[PDB]
Amino acid sequence: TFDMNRVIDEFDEMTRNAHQVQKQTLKEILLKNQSAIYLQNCGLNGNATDPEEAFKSMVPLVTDVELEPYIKRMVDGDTSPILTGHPVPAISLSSGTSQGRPKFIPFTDELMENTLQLFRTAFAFRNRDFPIDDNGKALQFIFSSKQYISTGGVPVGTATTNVYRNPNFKAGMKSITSPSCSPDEVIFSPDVHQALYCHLLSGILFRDQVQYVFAVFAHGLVHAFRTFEQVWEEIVTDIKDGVLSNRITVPSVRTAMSKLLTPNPELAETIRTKCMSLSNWYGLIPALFPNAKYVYGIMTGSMEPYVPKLRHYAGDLPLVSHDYGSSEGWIAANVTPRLSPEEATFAVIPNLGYFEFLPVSETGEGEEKPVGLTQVKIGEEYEVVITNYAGLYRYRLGDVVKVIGFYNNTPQLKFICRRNLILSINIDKNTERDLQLSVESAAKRLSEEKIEVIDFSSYIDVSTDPGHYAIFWEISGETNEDVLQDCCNCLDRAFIDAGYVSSRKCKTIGALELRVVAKGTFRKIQEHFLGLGSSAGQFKMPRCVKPSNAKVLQILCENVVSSYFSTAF
Amino acid sequence: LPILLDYWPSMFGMRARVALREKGVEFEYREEDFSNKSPLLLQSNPIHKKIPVLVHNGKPVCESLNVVQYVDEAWPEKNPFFPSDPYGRAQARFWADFVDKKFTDAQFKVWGKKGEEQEAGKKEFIEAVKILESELGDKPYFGGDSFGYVDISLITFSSWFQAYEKFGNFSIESESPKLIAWAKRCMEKESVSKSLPDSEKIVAYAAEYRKNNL
Amino acid sequence: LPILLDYWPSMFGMRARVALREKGVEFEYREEDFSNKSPLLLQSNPIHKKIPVLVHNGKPVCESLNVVQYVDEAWPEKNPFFPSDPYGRAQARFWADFVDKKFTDAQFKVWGKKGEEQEAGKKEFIEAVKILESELGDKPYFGGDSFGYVDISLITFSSWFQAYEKFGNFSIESESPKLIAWAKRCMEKESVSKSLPDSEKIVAYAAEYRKNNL
Ligand SMILES: Nc1ncnc2c1ncn2[C@@H]1O[C@H](COP(=O)(O)OP(=O)(O)OP(=O)(O)O)[C@@H](O)[C@H]1O
Ligand SMILES: N[C@@H](CCC(=O)N[C@@H](CS)C(=O)NCC(=O)O)C(=O)O
Ligand SMILES: N[C@@H](CCC(=O)N[C@@H](CS)C(=O)NCC(=O)O)C(=O)O
Ligand SMILES: CC/C=C\C[C@H]1C(=O)CC[C@@H]1CC(=O)O
Ligand SMILES: CC(C)[C@H](N)C(=O)O
Repeated sequence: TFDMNRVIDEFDEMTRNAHQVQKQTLKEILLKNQSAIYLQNCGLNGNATDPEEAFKSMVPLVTDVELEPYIKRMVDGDTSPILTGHPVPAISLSSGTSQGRPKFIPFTDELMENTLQLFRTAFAFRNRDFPIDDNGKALQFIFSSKQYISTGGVPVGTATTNVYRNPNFKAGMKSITSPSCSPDEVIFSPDVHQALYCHLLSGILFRDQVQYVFAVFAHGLVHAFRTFEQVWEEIVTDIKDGVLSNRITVPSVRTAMSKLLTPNPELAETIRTKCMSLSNWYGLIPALFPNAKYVYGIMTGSMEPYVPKLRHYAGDLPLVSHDYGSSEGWIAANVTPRLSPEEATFAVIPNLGYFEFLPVSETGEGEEKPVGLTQVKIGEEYEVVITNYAGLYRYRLGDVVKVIGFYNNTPQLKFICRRNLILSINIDKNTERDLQLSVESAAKRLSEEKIEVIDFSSYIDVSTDPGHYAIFWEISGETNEDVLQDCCNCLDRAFIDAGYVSSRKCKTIGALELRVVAKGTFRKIQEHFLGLGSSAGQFKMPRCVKPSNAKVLQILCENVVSSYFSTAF
Repeated sequence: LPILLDYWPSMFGMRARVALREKGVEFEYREEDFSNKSPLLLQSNPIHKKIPVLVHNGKPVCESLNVVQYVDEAWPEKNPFFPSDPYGRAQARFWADFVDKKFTDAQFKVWGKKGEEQEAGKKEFIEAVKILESELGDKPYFGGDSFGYVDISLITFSSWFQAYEKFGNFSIESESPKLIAWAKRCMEKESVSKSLPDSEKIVAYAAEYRKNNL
Repeated sequence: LPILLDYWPSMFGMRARVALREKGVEFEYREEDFSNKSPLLLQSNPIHKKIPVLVHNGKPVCESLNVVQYVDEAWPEKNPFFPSDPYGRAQARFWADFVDKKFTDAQFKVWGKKGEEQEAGKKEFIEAVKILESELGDKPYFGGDSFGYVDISLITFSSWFQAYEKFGNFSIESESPKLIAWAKRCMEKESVSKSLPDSEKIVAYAAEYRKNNL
């Protein structure tokens, strides 16, 4: 049960018990997992009396390529358990690449526990700093409308959907969040771009009780408002006659909205009057929700450039930065949210995993062995190494963070990172230049509509005979199918090399499938990744999916705003 | 500075703009109110009073295909649209004539007229896109191994494809896809990616034309 | 030897004959029966099935003007049809199109039609001859210092001047002695002295057409 003083006290005690909680976290992880085959090769049995020393001296550090076959083994029809253990209810992918190709990570209910708790504690601390009304609501441009099933009959999933479609998400989050404005079905509509239009609409719908504007990122908040700049008049049109724009075609969301609409002409006068009064839309969020105490999101590192466009949208509204972590592991929580983003730092929560840090203190890089969490050094930069229930044991994520200070006995971390970058040679290509060029060539057919393509991705489906390619696209608006089918043909025709030619013309590699996705999918990928526990170097989103990338993969299927098999060929 | 007398939805004006931009010229565009054909235009073509009109050396150059080959001959050092051989040139011109006749009239029928006229125009454009699809065969373009003369000539029709798809209530891609397909391929050239207006607007123009004449 | 698929009374066909004779190319003439078109006409032009068609190098060239430009392009060694400059050929193409369309339309309305359209067509023909006469300013030929491109395009209609004089009941010599006489100058050339069939034959033929269709 969410309360303020008790959780923060427990949190304080816990953070002073940081070393103990961490070591015990190791113990619970392994007592849970004495059986991992990865461990047999390391020599583990557990218990004993030199356990942490044993794990640190016996278990080798690992990369995405090495972990790839094993979790891959878990996903593809070999529903079997390996790096952690149990066949997991979902699987991930990781930003940056694994030799240009995809990386999988296990999901278990523990991560959900970590989820409710970090949100619970952080909400208590922020509600401490930005006290809300207990009967209001909030603008969450949150989505999780998609779920794919791995080729093995196993669910593979993004952080979001796994959270939101989880059996415990609603009851658990009921107490620590102001109620969502959108029906869950709108949140899970098969059309999140139309649903985003709906989200803007729903949040805007209960403004007086609305306590905060939420997106995990500045990128999302910014995208939402530049979009509002585009569509406010349309929004007036849809809301007024009690009839939504013909732009929305999916019957579930449309049905829900119809459950939500009756003709109301006066208010239009209002919105048009205020919306024309602003100066280049500076300070819109306080305008829409005049009593919001804050704009909530990840504002540091690579999100820093979008904080200003957002700041412009947010005006003088205080900007509060969100915490640090992911399905690959939770790291830190901001417990002093009132700090501005440039100076914002997030403190680590100790039972979400067992963490180690490699210092960059030698030159570039440097052969120093990992030192303990509270043994880390003030003002210096280290790379986060993770051990948790996510198939990650002493895993090198590849990101650098700096310790600004300490909250009691637990450290305060800072992120000036962007990309976990060095690259390697791929196979989900079709040179990255070829693929980018592909979307570029097909997308201008969209550009004929004043729409620009904001993002894209792909997938290789080999459960099918013959196997086929799937191209994923994020665009600025709802459009007609004929142009989209044409696009799929262009992507196909953009793979200019002689090889692809040989295949699809031969049909031994099946017709490429353009399953067009909705707004916020790639925003979802970005939003997960930067928050991911390590350090902001989490933004080179992998472009095409070999059956070993899952974050994009869950967000693959359900919002097929449309999905097709080429009528050409 | 080359001065072009152009019309926003002119597939022909587009032939001119695409041709010049394809080549590498910096030029000026002037939109025309055909209700008030401008004084330089009334002197460019005092009888046809039609565009596109490129003016060079104070000499009016008229007709779209004429204008594009004008484009070729005006700067013969970098981007040629024809191949080296006379026969290849003959093939390209041949196909140019092709785009200009049954194809243009058939589309004109599909988005400008309805009913009895409409169906005839519809089987006409599907037939044209078919022969078209056959001759495209495999080439990235049409008039040479790279971006060609005719490439310029029929690419500009591909922003109206949307209008044809809707009033026609068809889908010209399932019957002949490699064509529109080749079209959004051809959109990646900066020549047409900046010369051609939006299709929703073009559709709307077709819609205005239709609303005016029922 | 190059094979020309042609029709003896067809002016456009005469255009093709004119280009080859003006040049010095030696060829074999072929008469088609559009009632029973030969497999060569069907295999060269599977779409239009029209004439003329020139098979040179085992490669077919369809359409009359397209053929003329094919002839000038194939044989750029002795008698050049176009001027050197882009703009001169440009004007030539502009004019070839004009004679090809409105002039051909008006004349066709003169010989193949009756009543109001014939009168309209007559007014159109006399104004068109007026525009031709004016464009030349008073020029001996049309496409170069010697016999030119659209000279070739228009001259074949000189074999039909008699047909128009008779059916349209107009004197294109009393009203434009310069154009008819332009033709009669061109008549001293074998390209016109041997390719354009006797005006008597054409006159009887167009009249005979008038007999067949109502
Ligand atoms: N940063 C984060 N954002 C959202 N959910 C997170 C995050 N970190 C952990 N989770 C949680 O992980 C659990 C679900 O995400 P999840 O673990 O399913 O996906 P997964 O299959 O491991 O891999 P991934 O999220 O990286 O695709 C949820 O409880 C979820 O809250
Ligand atoms: N073949 C011509 C066709 C041009 C044409 O018909 N243009 C129309 C535009 S639809 C025009 O200018 N019409 C004059 C008018 O309608 O005012 C070309 O390529 O320019
Ligand atoms: N552009 C073509 C069109 C001319 C045309 O239709 N010509 C007539 C010959 S006079 C023809 O070939 N008719 C075909 C038929 O009789 O069906 C040309 O100039 O030859
Ligand atoms: C415990 C947090 C559960 C989900 C967290 C997600 C939000 O809803 C805010 C972003 C956050 C992602 C992140 O910080 O890693
Ligand atoms: C909770 C959520 C939005 C998560 N950060 C993601 O994008 O996957």
